Amino acid sequence: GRPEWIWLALGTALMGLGTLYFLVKGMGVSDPDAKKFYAITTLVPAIAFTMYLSMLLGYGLTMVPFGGEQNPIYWARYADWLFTTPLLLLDLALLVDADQGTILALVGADGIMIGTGLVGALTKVYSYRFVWWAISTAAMLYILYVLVASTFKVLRNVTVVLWSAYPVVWLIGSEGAGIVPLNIETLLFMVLDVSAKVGFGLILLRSRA
Amino acid sequence: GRPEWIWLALGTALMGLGTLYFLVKGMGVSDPDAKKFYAITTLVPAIAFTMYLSMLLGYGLTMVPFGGEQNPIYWARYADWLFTTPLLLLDLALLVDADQGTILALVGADGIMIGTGLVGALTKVYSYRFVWWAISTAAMLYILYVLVASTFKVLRNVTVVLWSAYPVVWLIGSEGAGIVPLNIETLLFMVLDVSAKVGFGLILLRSRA
Amino acid sequence: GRPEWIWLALGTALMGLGTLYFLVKGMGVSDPDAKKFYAITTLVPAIAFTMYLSMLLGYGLTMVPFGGEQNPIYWARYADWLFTTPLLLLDLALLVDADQGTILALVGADGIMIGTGLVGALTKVYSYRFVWWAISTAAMLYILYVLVASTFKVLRNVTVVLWSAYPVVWLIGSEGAGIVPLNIETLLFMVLDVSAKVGFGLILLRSRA
Ligand SMILES: *C/C=C(C)/C=C/C=C(C)/C=C/C1=C(C)CCCC1(C)C
Ligand SMILES: *C/C=C(C)/C=C/C=C(C)/C=C/C1=C(C)CCCC1(C)C
Ligand SMILES: *C/C=C(C)/C=C/C=C(C)/C=C/C1=C(C)CCCC1(C)C
Repeated sequence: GRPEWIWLALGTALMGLGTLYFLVKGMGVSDPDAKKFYAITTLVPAIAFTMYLSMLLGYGLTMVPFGGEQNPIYWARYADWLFTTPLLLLDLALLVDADQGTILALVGADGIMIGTGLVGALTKVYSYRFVWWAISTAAMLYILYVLVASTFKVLRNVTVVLWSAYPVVWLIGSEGAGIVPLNIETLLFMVLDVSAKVGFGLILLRSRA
Repeated sequence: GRPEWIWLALGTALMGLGTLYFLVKGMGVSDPDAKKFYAITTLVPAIAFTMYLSMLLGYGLTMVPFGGEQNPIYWARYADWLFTTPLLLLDLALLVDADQGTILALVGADGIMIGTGLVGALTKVYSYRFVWWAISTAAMLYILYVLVASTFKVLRNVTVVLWSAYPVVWLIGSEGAGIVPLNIETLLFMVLDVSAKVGFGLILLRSRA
Repeated sequence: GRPEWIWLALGTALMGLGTLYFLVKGMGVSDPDAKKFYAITTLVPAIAFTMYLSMLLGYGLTMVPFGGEQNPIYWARYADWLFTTPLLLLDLALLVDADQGTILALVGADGIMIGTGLVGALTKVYSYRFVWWAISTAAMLYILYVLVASTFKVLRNVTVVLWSAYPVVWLIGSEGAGIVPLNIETLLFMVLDVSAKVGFGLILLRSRA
């Protein structure tokens, strides 16, 4: 029915497959710390899966009215990003043994970043959508700012490159500028999410970090 | 007005009475740890009380449309379950001195379980309600999976038997199959909640755990 | 358009200015603990800023119907209070090195307090609004109940006097009794918020606590 349904079904299946591979490999962990990284890495695609399923089936999509049109917004992404992004940041934070001040700041910065994105996504006044997009980007640069060693650096670097693509997709997407159709927007985000999560997941859990 | 109002008023009063008994008995605690268990055990019926009051009075109930009918759904239960279930799991987790990996996994598993229940409760497509019910049940079996010693075992066992009744109520309830009228569904859930919370509460706080 | 817009623009700017002053002064912190207090103190006006911006522009305001009228409610305040109040309580809690039982209880008490305020704010049955206001006040007295030493005492005392003004504003405001117009209500709350946050912020971060 919806042309981006295939990307949605394809994200759901891939988040589904990542959760499981990780649940199974996670059996044989006595290490308190590896338990921490295994819990986080698996939870991320797990919550991700559920939200991809929500979007795939009509739940997780609304028509936000702006520009003289009702616009299809997939709100369910922010409900996923709300929990997964702080946890990915928790893997990195934990990985390099960061302090409370930093992890909290990182996680707090994360909250407002995804928190302003939702508002930008839901704002009925076209112009303002971009004001909120801006506050979100600034929170991101703060996180990228604040952001064993070898595997951390490779992960810190994967994070940086992948996350920075999100605001651009939002900006050019059907969410911002409206030049990129929802299709490829759902496709691009599906590629970002399975990498930032499953790719990130593998790199990490497969490592000796 | 609503026939299950009595169960709602009866749940509110009982959650009300459990919160208080616990607040008062909680006075005389110097123990850092007993403080932890006292804070959790009291918070649970406390948040519970507020949500029973919300449902009792019209707030906390919506008409979800499916099956060619508008259906009365008590969304307020998921707003309560969202916070109380992870805390009950926190009593057990803390009780047996579980690791970060486990408690997080438990709490993360909990979130999606109640998180998928809400979506199942709110899904307008009858068929899908059960797809989400299924993902929720699987998260539960994961928790029951992962799930001093004497009092833990009695508590672990109370949890297991009580929580497993919830999906069945949802499934046969006015939320799922629609064979059990809302009345007895509100009644059964009122009995599950006052046990999983007040009963659990007593067993625990009354113990030497 | 809205007469309280100036208070909203004036709160946004002031929360904006507090966040920044704190972000900049927060550069030169090697102390794990000062990092904790710097992360919290800055996050508070930061989340505050975003919610003042939300209210300033139409997002963050709804017409709740009661009394035979549709009433302008600024729901966005509860979305801010939800996160900032537990963090202000975290500064104090951390400041005096409180236990897990206490901080959790404090934070849990906080949640229901702001959590009942939102419901009171959203209740369509005029009479009930006050029932929920009451449960919220009781949670507050519980927090004020539970509530280096010199700077803690000055902060504990600032908290107490400022927070106690909130329920009265709500009660006499356009949210409760409806005797105080939204204008001065937005003005009074703007003064409470910039003090409880920026004032509190300065007192604390400027100190040797
Ligand atoms: C698994 C998903 C991840 C890591 C998602 C990350 C999303 C972002 C970093 C989004 C950022 C945005 C902005 C900076 C501006 C507003 C729009 C957003 C939410 C797309
Ligand atoms: C105090 C309340 C407690 C402990 C409530 C527990 C509720 C559950 C374990 C619910 C489980 C459900 C499913 C497994 C499937 C979807 C429907 C639910 C939410 C009833
Ligand atoms: C930065 C904001 C702060 C510290 C806000 C605090 C707000 C309160 C303490 C509000 C309390 C309320 C009641 C006790 C009853 C219901 C209405 C409220 C939410 C205004």
